[PDB]
Amino acid sequence: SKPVVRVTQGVLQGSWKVSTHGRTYASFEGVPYARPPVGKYRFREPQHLKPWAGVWDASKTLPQCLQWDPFQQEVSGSENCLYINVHTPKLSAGASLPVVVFIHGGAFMYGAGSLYDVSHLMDRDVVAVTFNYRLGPLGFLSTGDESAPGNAGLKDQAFALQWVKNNVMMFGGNPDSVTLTGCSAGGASVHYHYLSPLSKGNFARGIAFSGAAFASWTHAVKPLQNARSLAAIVGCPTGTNRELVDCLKYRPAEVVVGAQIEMLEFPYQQMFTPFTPTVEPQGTRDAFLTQYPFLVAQAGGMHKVPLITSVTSEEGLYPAAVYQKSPDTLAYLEANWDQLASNIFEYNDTLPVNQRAGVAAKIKQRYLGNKPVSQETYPQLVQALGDRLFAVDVGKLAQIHARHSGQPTYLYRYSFRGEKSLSNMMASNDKNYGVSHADDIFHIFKFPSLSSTSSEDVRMTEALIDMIYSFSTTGNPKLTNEAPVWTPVTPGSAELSYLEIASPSRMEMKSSSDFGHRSFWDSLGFVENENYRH
Ligand SMILES: *[C@@H]1O[C@H](CO)[C@@H](O[C@@H]2O[C@H](CO)[C@@H](O[C@@H]3O[C@H](CO)[C@@H](O)[C@H](O[C@H]4O[C@H](CO)[C@@H](O)[C@H](O)[C@@H]4O[C@H]4O[C@H](CO)[C@@H](O)[C@H](O)[C@@H]4O)[C@@H]3O)[C@H](O)[C@H]2NC(C)=O)[C@H](O)[C@H]1NC(C)=O
Repeated sequence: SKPVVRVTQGVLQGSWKVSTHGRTYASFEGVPYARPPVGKYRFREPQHLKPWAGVWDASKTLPQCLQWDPFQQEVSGSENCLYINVHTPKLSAGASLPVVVFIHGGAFMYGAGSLYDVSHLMDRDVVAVTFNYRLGPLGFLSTGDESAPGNAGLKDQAFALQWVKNNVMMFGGNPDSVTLTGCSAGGASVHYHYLSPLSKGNFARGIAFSGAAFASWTHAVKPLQNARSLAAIVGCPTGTNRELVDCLKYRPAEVVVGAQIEMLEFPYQQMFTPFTPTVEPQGTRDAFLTQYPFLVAQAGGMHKVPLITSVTSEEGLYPAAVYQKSPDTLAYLEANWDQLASNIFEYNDTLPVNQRAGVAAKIKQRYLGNKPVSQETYPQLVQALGDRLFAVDVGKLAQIHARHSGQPTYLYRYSFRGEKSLSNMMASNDKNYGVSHADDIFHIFKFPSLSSTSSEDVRMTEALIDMIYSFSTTGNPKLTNEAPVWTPVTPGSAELSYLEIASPSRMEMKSSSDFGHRSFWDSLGFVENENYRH
């Protein structure tokens, strides 16, 4: 007899699944949490879902949000994609389990909640929650005015957190013990939820894996320039912002999503998108965010709940791993370094054009010693990209939360290299380039063909899940009993305490005065964070 739950909008029938270690759990997939954002509701904030008649089939995951998938080089999914997936080993309203919510990555351009299998997590007494939010121009169009204020896809997320608060009890989750977690755009997304009034009081604690809302690729400074370009590529007449959004509302969703890749200086190898979170205009009704993330954070405006944030030793394998796919790509980066530095390091909009030559030469000086880009300099290219894109702003996230929150704030550096890496998928080889962006996450979740059953990988899976469970219950994150105590970041210290996770059996407390080599990246004159003005 298949598992059944009533939620606010009606009755769900799910499936019975098995955890990694042979335990039964209830799985409810393809649960709608919002009206389909279709027709006049393309680009608009999520609308309330009208209750459904009869029993809704929650046995299968439903379509991912319509997206440019750069790995498959196609448009895939559907406009009808606002689906949540809820997994419980205790299907009982009185179970009151910690709730682990996961916001997927994909640079706000691609991905899906349904790619992340919760088999490992279901060997613990938590409810796991994955979900879809609108992506690319569908999720993040902005004309910088009431026509398209921006952040639709973050409003989808907030709406999903609101849905979890109102409905997770029926799956045996404690709404008052939600652990909000995410990776890449999802980690940035967790940080965005700390900053927004919309998500205040809707999570007890956070984990931002390899992502912060302070990172340039997570934030659009010139949305109206992006919207006009998209509209022009698609043959929409330029005139009023009203006419622009109206023409985009009536073009096929597939034409609007696919067109983004044809924009001028579109991210090299399509690993990021200009359709990202932005600052919504002043006086926007129920805005997600009306001020630049750094100014909200430094005013102490982040929600006062604990935080784990984290990076891997070779973060830059996103995107640098895709550079190994074609053997011509490193030679192309060498030949065109001066034009493409502002691209791959994502300061297209936050540095004057006349300053690009200068900054390009400083980056090549600092990390490559001015050597040509090649297989020999690949590791330094990876460190450079990982520092700029992920590690620096993860360090600022940890420090600024530790500084303002009055709450335990933890940092980890993951340097365990297991059987498999995300580099395998992105490079299409089995070469070891170190520990990629998301190689820790691929131990918590099963991602298609990036799951291992080696003894050492299985132990890391247990350790990282013990980190989430211990953080969600006691509040003191602990991977193993033998590990030295994980110390929080000291409020107001120039020094950042982090757990260095070399392996499941080897981790110790370390310290950086210059996390991600911030002193270098802060000195290049990017109009970001400490240097931001209107
Ligand atoms: C990265 O940063 C760089 C540096 O700022 C950005 O580069 C700017 O890119 C924009 C285009 O996105 C470009 O703007 C064009 O400038 C020209 C000035 O000579 C204009 O001719 C051109 O106008 C057309 O396009 C507009 C929309 O982009 C329309 O609103 C306008 O009506 C024009 O439309 C005509 O032409 C189109 C085809 O182009 C046609 O289909 C229409 O029907 C119509 O006939 C733009 O305004 C800037 O010049 C660039 N600046 C520099 C210095 O290079 C870049 O956009 C950023 N990229 C990302 C991804 O963020």
